[PDB]
Amino acid sequence: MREVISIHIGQAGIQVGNACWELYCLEHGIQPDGQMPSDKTIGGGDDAFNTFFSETGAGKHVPRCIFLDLEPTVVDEVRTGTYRQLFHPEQLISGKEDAANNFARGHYTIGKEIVDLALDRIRKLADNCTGLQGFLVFNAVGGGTGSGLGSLLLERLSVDYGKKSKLGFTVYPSPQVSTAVVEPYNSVLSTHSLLEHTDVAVMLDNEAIYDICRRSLDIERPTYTNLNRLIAQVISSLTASLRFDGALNVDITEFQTNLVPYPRIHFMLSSYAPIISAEKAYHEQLSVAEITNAAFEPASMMVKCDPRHGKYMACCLMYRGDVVPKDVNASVATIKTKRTIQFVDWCPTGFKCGINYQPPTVVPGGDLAKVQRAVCMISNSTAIGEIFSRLDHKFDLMYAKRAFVHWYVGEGMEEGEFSEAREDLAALEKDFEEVG
Amino acid sequence: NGDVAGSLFTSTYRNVKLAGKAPPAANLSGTGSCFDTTSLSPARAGAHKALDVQKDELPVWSKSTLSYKYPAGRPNPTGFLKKGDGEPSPPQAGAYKRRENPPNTAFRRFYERGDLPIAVDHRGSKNMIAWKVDIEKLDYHHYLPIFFDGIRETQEPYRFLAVKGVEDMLRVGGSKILPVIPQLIIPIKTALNTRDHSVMCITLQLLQKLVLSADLVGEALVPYYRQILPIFNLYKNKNKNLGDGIDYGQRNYDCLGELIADTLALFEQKGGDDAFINIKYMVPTYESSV
Amino acid sequence: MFKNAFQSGFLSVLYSIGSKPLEIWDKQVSNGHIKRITDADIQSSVLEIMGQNVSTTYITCPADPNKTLGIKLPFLVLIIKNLNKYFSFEVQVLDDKNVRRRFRASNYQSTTRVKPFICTMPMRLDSGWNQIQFNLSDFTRRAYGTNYIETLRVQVHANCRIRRIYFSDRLYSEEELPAEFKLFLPI
Amino acid sequence: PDKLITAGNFNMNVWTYDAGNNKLRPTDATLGTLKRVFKSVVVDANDEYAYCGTTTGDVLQIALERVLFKNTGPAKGNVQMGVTATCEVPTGDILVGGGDGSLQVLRTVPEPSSTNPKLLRKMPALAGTKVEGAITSIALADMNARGFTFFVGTAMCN
Amino acid sequence: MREIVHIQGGQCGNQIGAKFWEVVSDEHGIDPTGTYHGDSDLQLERINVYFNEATGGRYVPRAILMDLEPGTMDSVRSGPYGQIFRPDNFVFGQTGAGNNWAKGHYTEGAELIDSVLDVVRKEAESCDCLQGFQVCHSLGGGTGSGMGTLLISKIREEYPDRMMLTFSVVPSPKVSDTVVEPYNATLSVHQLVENADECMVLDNEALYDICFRTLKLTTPTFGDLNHLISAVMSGITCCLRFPGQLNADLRKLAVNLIPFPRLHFFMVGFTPLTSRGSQQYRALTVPELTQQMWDAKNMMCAADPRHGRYLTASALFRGRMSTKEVDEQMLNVQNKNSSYFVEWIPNNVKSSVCDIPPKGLKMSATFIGNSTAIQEMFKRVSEQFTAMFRRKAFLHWYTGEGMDEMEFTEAESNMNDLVSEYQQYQDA
Ligand SMILES: CC(=O)O[C@H]1C(=O)[C@@]2(C)[C@H]([C@H](OC(=O)c3ccccc3)[C@]3(O)C[C@H](OC(=O)[C@H](O)[C@@H](NC(=O)c4ccccc4)c4ccccc4)C(C)=C1C3(C)C)[C@]1(OC(C)=O)CO[C@@H]1C[C@@H]2O
Ligand SMILES: Nc1nc2c(ncn2[C@@H]2O[C@H](COP(=O)(O)OP(=O)(O)OP(=O)(O)O)[C@@H](O)[C@H]2O)c(=O)[nH]1
Ligand SMILES: Nc1nc2c(ncn2[C@@H]2O[C@H](COP(=O)(O)OP(=O)(O)O)[C@@H](O)[C@H]2O)c(=O)[nH]1
Ligand SMILES: [Mg+2]
Repeated sequence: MREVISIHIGQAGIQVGNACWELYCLEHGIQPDGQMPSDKTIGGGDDAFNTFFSETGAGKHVPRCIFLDLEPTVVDEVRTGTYRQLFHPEQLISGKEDAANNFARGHYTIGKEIVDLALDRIRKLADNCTGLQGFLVFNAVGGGTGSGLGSLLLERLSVDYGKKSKLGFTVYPSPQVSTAVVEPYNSVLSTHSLLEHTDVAVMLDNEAIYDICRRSLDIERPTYTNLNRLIAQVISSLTASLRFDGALNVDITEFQTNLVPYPRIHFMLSSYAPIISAEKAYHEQLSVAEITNAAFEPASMMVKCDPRHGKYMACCLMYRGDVVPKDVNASVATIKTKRTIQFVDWCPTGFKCGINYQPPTVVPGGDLAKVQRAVCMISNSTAIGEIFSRLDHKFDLMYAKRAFVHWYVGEGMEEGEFSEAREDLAALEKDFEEVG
Repeated sequence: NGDVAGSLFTSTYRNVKLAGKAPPAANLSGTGSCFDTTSLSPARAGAHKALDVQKDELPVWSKSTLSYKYPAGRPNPTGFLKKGDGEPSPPQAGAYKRRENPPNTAFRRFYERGDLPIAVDHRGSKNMIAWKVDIEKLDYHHYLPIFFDGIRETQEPYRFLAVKGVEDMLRVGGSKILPVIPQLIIPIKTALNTRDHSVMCITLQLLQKLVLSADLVGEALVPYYRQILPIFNLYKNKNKNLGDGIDYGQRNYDCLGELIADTLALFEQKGGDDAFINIKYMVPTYESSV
Repeated sequence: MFKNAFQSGFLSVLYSIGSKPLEIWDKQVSNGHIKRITDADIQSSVLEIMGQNVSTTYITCPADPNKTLGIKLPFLVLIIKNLNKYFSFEVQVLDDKNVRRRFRASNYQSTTRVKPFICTMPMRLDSGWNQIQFNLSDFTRRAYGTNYIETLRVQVHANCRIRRIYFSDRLYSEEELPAEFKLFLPI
Repeated sequence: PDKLITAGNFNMNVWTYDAGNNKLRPTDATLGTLKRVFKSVVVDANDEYAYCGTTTGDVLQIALERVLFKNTGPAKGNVQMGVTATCEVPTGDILVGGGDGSLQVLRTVPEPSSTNPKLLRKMPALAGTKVEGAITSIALADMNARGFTFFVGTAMCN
Repeated sequence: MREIVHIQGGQCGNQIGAKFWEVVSDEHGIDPTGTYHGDSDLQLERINVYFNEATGGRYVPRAILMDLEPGTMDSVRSGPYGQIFRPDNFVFGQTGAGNNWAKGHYTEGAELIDSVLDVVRKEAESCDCLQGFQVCHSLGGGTGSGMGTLLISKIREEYPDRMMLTFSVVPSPKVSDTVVEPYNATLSVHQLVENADECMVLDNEALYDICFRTLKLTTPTFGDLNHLISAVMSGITCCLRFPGQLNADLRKLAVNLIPFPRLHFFMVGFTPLTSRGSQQYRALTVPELTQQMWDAKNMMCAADPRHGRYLTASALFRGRMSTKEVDEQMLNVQNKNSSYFVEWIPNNVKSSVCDIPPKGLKMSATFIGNSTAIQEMFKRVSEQFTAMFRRKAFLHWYTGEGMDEMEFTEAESNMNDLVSEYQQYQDA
């Protein structure tokens, strides 16, 4: 009834999907072998996994997801890993050859011949859904697959549905830490196609989350799995209101109505709190006010943006666990009296709050600890234009010399794509400015 | 009349969630995930089952009393006497028993292979159909029987797709429908032969839509009454006797006792000057509505 | 097998170029031999099978019996060299009714004779390399007046040199074919 | 004798007394979107299933390894004034007495639903009777000749 | 006679309706099974105002439960008092409201009203003398506002003579749980003014204070707030249900409170309200109940009476008392605070009285007041609306349902016209 379709493209997408589809199968008691035991059943009950699974004719729960990739090697690790009895092999789509960090190879040459089977898999998976809340894309801007595929995918998806809503969770090239040399090119190229097609698009980067895991959890040895775990926790806290009960339920339709005032402006920040180890939680009480201050702290964001250089066009809070509405109403009042946080004049309101009674779960062997509360903060603030201007600068600093342009012009592209994406980014920055 | 596409999901939810009512027990053997194609069973639906009653449970006829009495008990050594001693109905036939409806239809198999130009259209305000091509230029001879053969389905989204398929093709059909009638009788009869209320209440509304979809369909259907009315004769008198209780359920179409009366009136309406006798021959309780 | 897969424009079952082309094929030789050699006309590898007693040296598409090759694409195309010898091949078909027909084409035969389960027909091969296309859905309609559903088994007998076996789903032209799915005979 | 279950208005918990300190840790009950005002609670002989009456009239039986809920209550109806005085007969069945005088016997053995095999039935009712007034207390007396004699104190002081 | 049908729109409206039907079901002493187990005959004399008979001596409520996203309707069905509703008095749709008043009132509302009207007609005809309607809105969400008004407009053009109530919960002036909330408020008001006869306005913020100061509740959940809305909603009708030395039908409350057709936004309050400690010391007399009700705190709306004057008010007592006391109490209050009333209205309070009190209490009362203080509430919203509409924020959603801009401009002007009328009769 309330189901989502979760795509994971590229490597980062299907890496974070490992954590996501481990967290879900653990939160709902599903064993790695498709089926949950007979004990966890509660008489007659559904819609607890319907959102993230489809029950087969007998026993197995197959996840309603897709793992698309052009590098065979990660889909093979998934096929051989412990979570292989879960996925029916026809879900994990692979390819003999990768894009090799070329947006052209992703969007014009190689993905053009596998979008057809991707769309057929999506057809077969979305007809199975009675009430489709939406597609959740897990792109990874900065790689060849991600950049070209997610773009071509969204073009086809919008020409098919259009009215249906697409939410994306993209990683963005961090300004300081960057593991590519041409990635400004593909970021600029992906944005022009995604803005016009996707309907909401969160943004996050590895730098902020490294910092978060350093500050709070105090881990001197972070790896990509630590970032994946936090992304999975954020998404679980988000899709709670769809798959659970509690005061002030939240559905994607309303959530996107009351956070995107203008068609263009939909990029938004993210934040999660509390995020601590076991010893820390042992010396704490974790009031709702403490958690909301932690959430609204700019250092706890998952994107290298400063909100105090902009205002808040709106925001959104999704609590979890033991919460009551008076506490949230008192915390928002304190925050709106505060002065460091700005709000644009034309939104005297601006806090969509949701609650639910299902506490957050901890994955054994993970990094977080058990808590009775949690808050995920999502805000559409006009300050994010700085991480767009960074890449706007970088694109032309490289395009002036026209380095690496030969790859793109030989792989079925020309020069005009760069200029059109440049103009689009300039227009986007002008639009962001216009709202002051 | 009213559509059949929307009503079904809300009805199933109201029945299973709101009341403590049962699905009840829709067999999903051979069908796994949404990706793996099912293994079609060789059985057939609406099939009369053989008599299972034992050998001996059949009473024997006593020539002396003119009565069927059960045979006496053979002795047993464990049950021996001790010191102290001072002291047939026939096996009913499954007339109203829901036949077994396996998922081995042809619509499911064709949809699995992906040969159908249909898809679900979630972008609408509700569940709608979305055609890959233009309906009014399809080959009805090939597609329309396939869509009727999916009415018997109960697993989602097959039954929704099948009902919505016929519902939309009958609107734009027109003259293209009349020559297809001889091929629609078998799936209609098979859907009715299941004795299941859900499929029966659906196919009766589709049959109404069928006679209304075009002209001259009535006379053309008339020769085929001998193969579709035999079930009408059963549930013609399945009604609810509420007395003073107003029937809120009238909002949707669930009462067969009048879903059949409306359809028979419609048949007599369209069949011409001789449909009444062909009806009265199969269902004797019928009364001319002209 | 090949069920719940994706067949939309092409489906290549055999290709001489690869680490192991007879992945799914079973091979039975009695007085013959199978190998992969570099052809001269089409300067690439071709998998050749030869030997006496055509009816005994062959390769079946499904690895073993009791396992079907579920494939629903109408057109079937082979790329074969004509060695001017006895060559034949057979394809089994499932009709709309649950009956398994089978058609075979032989170059040592001169008359077609429809039968309840079999349809033998001659084949007029050209000289050297040539691609042969079977409608495989007009054939069932023309022979038994029924409809094509899906192929079940394919089998190719001796005295031929195979390069490509693929289902096409429609008659593509020499232009529309990709580079791998065509005959590029060099100088 | 180290764990104990307690029920109330909109809450059920199982508390275990820790050995290292003077603390006792609770574990809450997880029931699917059910809000029931539990009144009486009984535990079987082997700590398998906790039975709990309800003002609605249900007799919820839950497992106790994990405290989640299993079966709703008496089929073929529902107790009139809510379940008030509940007790267990050693044979594994439950005596239930509502707030109207309905005293009945529910045999609680996990049964499969006849029509839908992977589903359970509700608790049937072996015997039933009517006494004068709301039932408030039940105690047992093992006669063992035919059955058991239960002393039943009703709100009407009978 | 005087039977009344009850509607519940939106999630909140469906939730407070779960209490209103739970409180009343205990008043007349029926069970969650729907069977009657009271003791007196007054439980049965006018039971037909709220229930229809059922087979086997059961009573089911004359209620309608309308809301998209049937997830909420599983909740109320699963509550301890869900088993009394007829499971076919449930109209719903799988698609969401999304807090977009447009789709709740243009696209997905038009798909259900034809079914709802079928249901309300069915049990409008189940009443011998149907008194009127009453709903439960939430002017923030899209279901309550969007569907409610569209439904109401339909009823008005079908049952003009009858009377329509509305227990609409207004948005909060300080608190805004949603963001497009002022859009949903103003657009609904453009419908209510011409398509209603009495419209109580209630705000959860004042419900939090009342639970905080008076009731001394630590953690007021939404149940307690709903527990208060339930309390008053029962207090309005005890005349229709129970004997009374001066009974007050709803139509005579109307004519005594709305001198002009448009000034039909009321202000409500309940009494007695004490904690468990104060209950031991306070004594229950007419004086206590009238000073507490005439206080500016018991007003469950976010409006200050002292910033206005009561055009008219009305108090309803239930509990065996003396009519003389309540007759002079409303006199004294009318004398002292002569600035808090008007001059062209000689006596501007009506003091009804009932003979049967609440279940466990012995004296109780309910305050209803048509003051010009409410004009503050509409003033506030008319800014938050004109704030974002000046910037056309979030408006693209509303154009997405065939709407236009004229609809807003007309809607806003309707309130500015309205609040202007509340000033004319407030000569300060
Ligand atoms: C010993 C004693 O008298 O206890 C009282 C009591 O102390 C007080 C504090 C009660 C109590 O109310 C509360 O504690 C409360 C909590 C949250 C929100 C509102 C109330 C009481 O629950 C409320 C209850 O009152 C009723 O039953 C009313 O008739 C009321 N009933 C309900 O709302 C109700 C409905 C279903 C199930 C349970 C209660 C009512 C009011 C209007 C119309 C019909 C019914 C009674 C007498 C008491 C308790 C139990 C403590 C009060 O409530 C009412 C409405 O009577 C709170 O202020 C009053 C003053 C009472 O003195
Ligand atoms: N947060 C997080 N980021 C990751 C993870 N794995 C990879 N990334 C980042 O993803 C980006 C590269 O994405 P890829 O998917 O490998 O590139 P691609 O889109 O597949 O393009 P090709 O390499 O040509 O196939 C790099 O910036 C990685 O740091 C992960 O597990 N967690
Ligand atoms: N008294 C009370 N008010 C509520 C409750 N839940 C929500 N409200 C308010 O009702 C408004 C939301 O309306 P809602 O019905 O959920 O959205 P809709 O479906 O689009 O109409 C919000 O202002 C909520 O704060 C509740 O449980 N009790
Ligand atoms: Mg990559």
